[PDB]
Amino acid sequence: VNPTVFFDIAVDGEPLGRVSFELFADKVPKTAENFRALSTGEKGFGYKGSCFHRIIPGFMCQGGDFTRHNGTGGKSIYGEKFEDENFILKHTGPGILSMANAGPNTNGSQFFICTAKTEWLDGKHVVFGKVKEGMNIVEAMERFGSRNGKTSKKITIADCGQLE
Repeated sequence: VNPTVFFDIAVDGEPLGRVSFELFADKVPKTAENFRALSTGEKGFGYKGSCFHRIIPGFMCQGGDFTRHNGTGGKSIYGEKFEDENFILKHTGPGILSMANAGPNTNGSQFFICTAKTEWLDGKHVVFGKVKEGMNIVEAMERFGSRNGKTSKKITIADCGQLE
């Protein structure tokens, strides 16, 4: 019953591949629903065409700022940054999908995909999904990041939506 969504990734406009995610609506419904709705674009805005603006190899790939494209923007589907739903799920290794934020109860649209275990983030960032297929595509993306997070090529969500 948990929804599956996909991102089709491009690198400087060239197709790279598809990453799919299981979203844990059973455990974090409000947080899963935000991401799913942003991924389909059914509210009139969302992830399609946005970039991964911060990528640090061995740590994580961050995206979801579809409004300012640099980590200063993004918005939820709810009309105003939302609460940390719960911290049931932990940052237990590569593939974990988690909400970026600006402190307690400030969730918008930005997220990260872990490429390692990042337990120091437990209790600070709401984990709400996990890569189901295409972790190799995330690994290929990661190689275009750098120590300070700046990417050396433009990493884009060329298309996205819900699978079934």
